[PDB]
Amino acid sequence: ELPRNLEVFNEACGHVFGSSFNREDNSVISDAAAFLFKMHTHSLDGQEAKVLRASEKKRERENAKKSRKAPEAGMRVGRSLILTSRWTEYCATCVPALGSKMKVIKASGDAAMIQMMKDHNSLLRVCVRIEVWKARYVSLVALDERIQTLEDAQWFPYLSGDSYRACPGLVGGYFAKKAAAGERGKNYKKLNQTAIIPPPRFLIIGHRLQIGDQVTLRELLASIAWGLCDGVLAECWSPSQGDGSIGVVVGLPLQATGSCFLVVASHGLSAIADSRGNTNLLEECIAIQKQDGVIKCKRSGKSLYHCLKETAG
Amino acid sequence: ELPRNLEVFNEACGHVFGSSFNREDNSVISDAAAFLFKMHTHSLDGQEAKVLRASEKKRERENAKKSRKAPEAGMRVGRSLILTSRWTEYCATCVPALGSKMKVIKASGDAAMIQMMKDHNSLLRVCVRIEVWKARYVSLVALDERIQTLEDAQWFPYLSGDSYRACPGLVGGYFAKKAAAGERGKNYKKLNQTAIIPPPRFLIIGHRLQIGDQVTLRELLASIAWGLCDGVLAECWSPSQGDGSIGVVVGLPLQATGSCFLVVASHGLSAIADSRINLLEECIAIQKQDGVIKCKRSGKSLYHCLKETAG
Amino acid sequence: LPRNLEVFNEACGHVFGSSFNREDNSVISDAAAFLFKMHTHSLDGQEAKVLRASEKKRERENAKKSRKAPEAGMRVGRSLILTSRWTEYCATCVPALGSKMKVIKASGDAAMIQMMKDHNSLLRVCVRIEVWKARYVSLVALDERIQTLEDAQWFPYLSGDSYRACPGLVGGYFAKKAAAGERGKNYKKLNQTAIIPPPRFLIIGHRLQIGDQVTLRELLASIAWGLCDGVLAECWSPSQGDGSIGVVVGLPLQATGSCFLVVASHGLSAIADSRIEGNLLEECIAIQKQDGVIKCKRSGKSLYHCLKETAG
Amino acid sequence: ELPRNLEVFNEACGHVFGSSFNREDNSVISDAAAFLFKMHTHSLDGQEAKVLRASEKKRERENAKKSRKAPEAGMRVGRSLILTSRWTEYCATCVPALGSKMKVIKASGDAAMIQMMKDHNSLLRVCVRIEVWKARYVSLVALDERIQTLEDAQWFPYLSGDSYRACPGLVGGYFAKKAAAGERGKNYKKLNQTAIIPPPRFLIIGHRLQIGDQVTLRELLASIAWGLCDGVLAECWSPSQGDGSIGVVVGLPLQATGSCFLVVASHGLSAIADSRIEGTGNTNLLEECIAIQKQDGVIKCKRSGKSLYHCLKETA
DNA sequence: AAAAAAAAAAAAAAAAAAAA
DNA sequence: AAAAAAAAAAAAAAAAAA
Repeated sequence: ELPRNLEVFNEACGHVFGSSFNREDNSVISDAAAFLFKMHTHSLDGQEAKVLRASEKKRERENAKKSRKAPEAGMRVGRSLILTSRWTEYCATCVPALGSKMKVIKASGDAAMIQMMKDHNSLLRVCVRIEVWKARYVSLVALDERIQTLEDAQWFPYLSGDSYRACPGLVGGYFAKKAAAGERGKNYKKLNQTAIIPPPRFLIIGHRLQIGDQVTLRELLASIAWGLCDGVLAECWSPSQGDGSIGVVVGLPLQATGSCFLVVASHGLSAIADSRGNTNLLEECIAIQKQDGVIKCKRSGKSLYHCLKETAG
Repeated sequence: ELPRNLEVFNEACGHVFGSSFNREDNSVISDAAAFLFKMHTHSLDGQEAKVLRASEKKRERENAKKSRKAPEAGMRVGRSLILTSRWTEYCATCVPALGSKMKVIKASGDAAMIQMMKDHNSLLRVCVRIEVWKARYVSLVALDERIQTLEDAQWFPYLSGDSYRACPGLVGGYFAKKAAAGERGKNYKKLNQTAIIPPPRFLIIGHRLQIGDQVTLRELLASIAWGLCDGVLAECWSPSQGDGSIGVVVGLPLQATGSCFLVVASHGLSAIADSRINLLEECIAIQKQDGVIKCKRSGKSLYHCLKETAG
Repeated sequence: LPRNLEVFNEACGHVFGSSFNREDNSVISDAAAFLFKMHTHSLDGQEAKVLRASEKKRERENAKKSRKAPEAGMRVGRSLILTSRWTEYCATCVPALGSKMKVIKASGDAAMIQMMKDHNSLLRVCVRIEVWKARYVSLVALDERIQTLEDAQWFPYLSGDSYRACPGLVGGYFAKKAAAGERGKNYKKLNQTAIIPPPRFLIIGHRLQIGDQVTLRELLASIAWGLCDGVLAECWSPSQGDGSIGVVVGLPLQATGSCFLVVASHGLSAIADSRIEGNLLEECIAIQKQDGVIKCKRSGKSLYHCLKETAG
Repeated sequence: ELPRNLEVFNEACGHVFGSSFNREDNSVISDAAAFLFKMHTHSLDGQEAKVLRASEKKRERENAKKSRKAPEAGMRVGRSLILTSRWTEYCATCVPALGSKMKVIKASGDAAMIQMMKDHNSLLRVCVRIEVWKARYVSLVALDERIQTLEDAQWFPYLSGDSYRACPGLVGGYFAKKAAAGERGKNYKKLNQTAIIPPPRFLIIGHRLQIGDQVTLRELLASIAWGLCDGVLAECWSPSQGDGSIGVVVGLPLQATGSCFLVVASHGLSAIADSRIEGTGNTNLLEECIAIQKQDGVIKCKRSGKSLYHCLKETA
């Protein structure tokens, strides 16, 4: 009925949170996904330490983490999630042992082990996507102090190393900065900061975001952009005739590509980083694909977070 | 009627330095503050050894410090401070034992011990504020060699770990950099290199800095900024009749809003450094007796401005 | 004509019959590419590159070897048709896979040595033609590998054989590696903008010169590429009704270029350019004309964008 | 008679190059030092391969290196250096095995092994210094294409990873770039680009560069600066009364102390990486000074405003 | 505000520790 | 000048690699 990824995510969430997992709230799904991701990187207290090439301080931190008691059952997580007594069984069963690699499992040849590893990787990917989406949603109302210049804002979102490894094409941060600065291999992916990510309640059902869906302005905006993208993207929403909290998606932005403006030095010339302004820099236009067709909407010239705050005024 | 914070420091300084402690000389107050800070941090000779996890060299240094003869009455600390015979009693009775933690003091329930611990903590905060002000004052005429590039200049003042542990919001340095390069949370504080610190002679008596109070140019400049800040801040000081190295404050700069107005390039649009928006035309907001005014930046560091205007 | 061009002309004739037009850039480029593939044993039914090939590479080489070879009359490009003689040529002139000049020299066979030298010259000519075609293509559509000036510095990006044949002109990954290798007498500096006559001029030894009828795109490709400065367009003047034909009025200098930086040291201030001391869009290029060198102000836009705007 | 480092370098060069090692030429000493460095890093053909964490291409390259025959006795290196028949014995004896670490040897406790490891470390450092000096000397007459902007020139000289590991305080390149960009630990060292490196003929003798020494202009300049440094440094040379090709050193430049023209942002203002440049002035830039310590005393010499390489070319 | 908690008597170059 | 060597055929998601 559903692909492997969504099926495994639903199974894991149901097993670990029992009946307390709501399937129609973005925050609850996000909390469940974040908790599950924590459960799969060997980061929770009482899990195997990371000491392969750990510095003395890292050795101490990992030893302290290992010594500390693991989370107990019946524990409240997030706002409306309560662990079930059988979460330990799922953790012991479906969680690969620390250091597990696909090469070793394939050499062993165990079909069950291979399937469990595939499910683990798929759940990692789905939870990383949900966590990036929730990061976008948070940035729509609460600015991050770390981001202070376009040079820093270029690497948003800031996420842990395992998050970068799972989805290098979507997750930025320190690891993405190092990868971009270092040698670029065959597996290098450029940080597609504004990739489309369906909301949590759709990302676990497979219903791809599209026109006609009934969604809130904040959730749609965090899906298609983040806190510091231009406010013109707000045009992609239309309030409904009812309460107005949940509207309808009318159109989605289109990703422009190409058209480099560099001019390499030759015959005694000097390089030009950008050939280009004020009039076009301010107004500008963005291509929004609607049901009727593509429309060029002039950019509002302001941050999305500022636009949302002003509208809330 | 001074707050307990300043009362504790005044009493300690009196007990430790007799009449030699002048409450009107900034250098003397600073020397006494540093002395009290090193005493209450267990760094004076003959004090307990920091050998909880000391390395070989650090273990040897701590053992030598413990073995070394402790300071005696009549010792000269600075230029115009002399220890008294009561300093030994003050250290024995007021300084908490090495490694003492407020958890154990609260668990014991002794009200006197809790009061002593609170007094020690407040005294450390006061002495750290005074030390930060002294670092700002010194850097107005002689810059730290560790400051070579904007990255290094972003972390002034460079004070030891204990100082940062006392007032995280003011002291920069290696520990501030480490905290910056580590985890962040509610308990995390931001280094405010230009947070207003009243001068020592004004700090220990509770007098807040305000327009119209007699101060020196260096005093105000260190009390509102440091050596490498834009020279425009010098406008906050105006000499009196005949100057005489003493003037008056005419304003106090306002702080910058932390709101970020960036708009990152996306979907083909062009990135904007400031949605609201020349470099030498920027203005600072000064709160004067009348109201807020805008003063154009000078473009030169206070250190260089003082060097050039010295003669 | 020099043997370097004579070998290419003879091979092209023997392979393509009379269909090999010698006055069209596209036809010559297609023929050169086909000959380069033939002499690299990259065609169907040719040898297999299995010295150290990995499992998948080994399998693909085996499949290519087993795959049927091209037959006479095959249509290559748009206006080139193979001749039955080509096989014989491919049987004789093409060196066996893995043959090294050391073994040929040790053998002492004069015929084999001459064949190897002819093969090397043919490879050099084919690589030059491929570089010109790459510039021509880049003049309309840009490769995505070039996003920053650092990546643009190594254009064109060609295989290792291309760099080996003509290290002076070809760049790519192998040129990047050689830059980090070491410096010596054999070391040749990359010249991204060397004057290469169009294929219709190269195979006949028609060195580009002022007064030669050439298309604007032809001249731009032969003396520049897509991302160069648009001011180079000053070197071409149209004719009656243009009609994609004009004339060369001048050529840019060979563009040696020296670095005039002065890095800060011992407290002195860094200088980004020694000459400028005492404006970014005011820079000018030197063009040698029939009369003398002239300074032409830069346009500030890449040649690609200039051409795109001119088209529409 | 001489420190440990110079003694071990002389011993190694004498053992490896026999009597063909000319002790009074810069180029010959540089070639010998570079060859010793390559031998001691296990990069000569016929030495252990580096495969601990090697990528497939690196594995192939190292396997090819291992398979190839090692250099034979009498092979010509550089210009006037010929290997002796006993170089293989020295390479096998004095070169620590690939992956050798000082911790393992210290745990073993073998005095001979510890001494050999210390000698290898010292020779690595001396050869790195010689090769850095030679890179400078080459930059005085042959520009580098890699250096197109001040950002790139900030990392000169470029050298291999082991070269950076041996002498982080002088060697730049990719590895210094990575260290600076990444976390800065307790062992981090800034690139002292223009440190004073006595010529290789003195660097192997211990005669520190100082006033009164007879040296060429090119060698002295490469010792106290590199290709793109300011031209005023040429004032540190005084042509002799004879031919004038080879002169004497009068004074050495002093690493400036006091230039802190930064202006950090505060109260909404913006940082200034350098006051003079942002001042939009040229008068100061043409009237700078450099503090040359001479025999009589310190002197302030006005900067010539042109690259050292260009000044050398124009003089010739 | 309450809580929690490394050659300018004392800040470059070379050495022993650590390790394109 | 020589030697040494979703615009029949260019993003998103999956199985390979990590």
